[PDB]
Amino acid sequence: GLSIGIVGATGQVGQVMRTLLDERDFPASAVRFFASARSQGRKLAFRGQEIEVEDAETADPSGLDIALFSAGSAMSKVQAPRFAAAGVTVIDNSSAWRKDPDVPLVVSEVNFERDAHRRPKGIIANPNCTTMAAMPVLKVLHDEARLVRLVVSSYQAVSGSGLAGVAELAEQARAVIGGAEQLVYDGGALEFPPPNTYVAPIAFNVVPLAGSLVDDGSGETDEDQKLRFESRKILGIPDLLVSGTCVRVPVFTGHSLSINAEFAQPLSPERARELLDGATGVQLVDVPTPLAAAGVDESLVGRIRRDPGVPDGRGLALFVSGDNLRKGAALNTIQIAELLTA
Amino acid sequence: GLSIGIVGATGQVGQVMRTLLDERDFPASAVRFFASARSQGRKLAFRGQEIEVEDAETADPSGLDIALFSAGSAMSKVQAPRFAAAGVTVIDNSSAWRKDPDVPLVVSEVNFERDAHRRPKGIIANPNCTTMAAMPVLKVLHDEARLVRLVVSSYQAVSGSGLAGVAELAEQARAVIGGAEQLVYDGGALEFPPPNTYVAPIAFNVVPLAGSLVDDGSGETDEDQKLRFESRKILGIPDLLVSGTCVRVPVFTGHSLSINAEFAQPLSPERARELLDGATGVQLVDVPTPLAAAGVDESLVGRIRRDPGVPDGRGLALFVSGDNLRKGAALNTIQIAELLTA
Repeated sequence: GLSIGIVGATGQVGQVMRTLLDERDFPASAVRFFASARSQGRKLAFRGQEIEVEDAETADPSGLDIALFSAGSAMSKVQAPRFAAAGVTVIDNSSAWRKDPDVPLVVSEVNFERDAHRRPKGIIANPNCTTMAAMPVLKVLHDEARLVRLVVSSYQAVSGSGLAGVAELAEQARAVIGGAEQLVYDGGALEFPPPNTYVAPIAFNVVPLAGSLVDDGSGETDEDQKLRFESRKILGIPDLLVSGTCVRVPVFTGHSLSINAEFAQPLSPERARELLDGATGVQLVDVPTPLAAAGVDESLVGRIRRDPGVPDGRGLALFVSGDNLRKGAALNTIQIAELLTA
Repeated sequence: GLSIGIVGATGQVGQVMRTLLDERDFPASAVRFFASARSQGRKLAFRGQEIEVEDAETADPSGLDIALFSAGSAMSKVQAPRFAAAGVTVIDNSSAWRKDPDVPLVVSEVNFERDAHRRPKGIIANPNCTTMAAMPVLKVLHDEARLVRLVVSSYQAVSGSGLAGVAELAEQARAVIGGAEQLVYDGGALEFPPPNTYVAPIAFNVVPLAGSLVDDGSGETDEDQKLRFESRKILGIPDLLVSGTCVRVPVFTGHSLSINAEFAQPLSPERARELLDGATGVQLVDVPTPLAAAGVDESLVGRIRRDPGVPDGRGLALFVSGDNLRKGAALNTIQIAELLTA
């Protein structure tokens, strides 16, 4: 019955959107693909036929029920309203609409019922991938005990930066692997291909800098701040206290978060495990890892401990890993599309 | 004038001890090396001559002024008292003596003057490498504002596990690098050499598990707990609140820490930078990385921000990287030896 479009169909997220529409048997009677000029004209196979890659800027959106955007914020600022004007419900995987009070910022199993129905601009915004990984986990704990403060340190995979991050990690690793053991005694022993995407080499390194420094005197990047703004909007906690540090690691796909979460009443590790074991979009594991998360749908959560720095057992430390291309981007937009058409 | 010994001279830390004794022109008129049977007999070059590798268990310690141990805790429990009995001041890089109230646990520029002189057992304990990286930084901030709570998430290099960790990371990376991009869509796409040292693959992964689970019902590992016990003893803050999560990353050498530190009075990022820029054993940088830290002596510190989850500007978030074989192990023992013989 449904007509679906994918805007930005050739990028990594677009590819995963395509794979998931197919794998999840999304009941779309028509599927359309869009990219930008010079990518358009080409056809891409989808379930037994070849689909034209149309021009997102100039193609006619009429007829589409839902469009999944993963084409950057610039494209979204212009095209999402154009599509919505043509009657299309837009689900946007970009930062363009996230701060707009008339655009719900939705994690499918968290705040769909609460926020998704109120969309006067015809747009639903897809959350930041790093934040998204934590949301199915934190929602469950919040409902139980009321979340009041987060400390977060992330371990972010390079596919977060698109193909460019993947290529930068791969080319560096390939160039230096031959002399790798020398890095044990001298981090400058080898010749790394010059970094381009990242501020330092990423292979065999960690880089505590993701994004642009916000012009607010804070020293925080926009990615650091997304953890604050988006957790607040998604969980419906306008005054949530959040301190996040986004750190890039040499992992291809799978973002991880070391989370110290404080609640308004005591919440034990045993009780947190009991609640998360049940939970939608969550899998309880002893040691979450991004390799285990990459290619699967659920947020992996474990290493749940009391944080003694919070009085009276109101604080936990826990670790989460999640696929940043799947739940972190493509999958969530599709789950929203599923709930919209249930 | 001085007579120095190195017990465990053939391991990674022993190698760095040897390199540094040479590079730092340590005024030892005699240098002796020790390992265990089957490593002994061999000679190792040191500054213009070849030194016999003696048997740590059966050799006679008499004559040595100082012995630097990096031979594990089991060996230390027995041999450190034997050496101390023979009049040797023992500086031990192991966990054996760290919890002993009659053994100072010393970071050279932090608590040497305060604690080192009181050593009734003839032993000074070298701190955990992960904790050690943070100590020259936190001491300076503590002196200014009084440190009261830490949250810590680490990014720990594999040389922390000796040659075995280095080899496990190298062999895995070499085996899978050919098909690496497949990990973007499926973390289980490739055949990793089976892990042995770590609970999961380490190449292109992160593994939130370092050490043995403590039999105290906490869910914490012994490495997680070292951040609590050792920070308390080193900084002289018996009731310091600490929550740490130790996470292994695919880095050869260089441990990193994302630290959220709370003080008893307001401490601004600007003021923290002013204090650390001066500081002994510290280098202020925009983006600390373990590749930059590996092969150098100072703790690299930056990304200093206010943590808004702490009222009234009493909380910071900051990031530290430090070489775990140098300051984290070998260098600190040598700096203590230097201060003992100044």
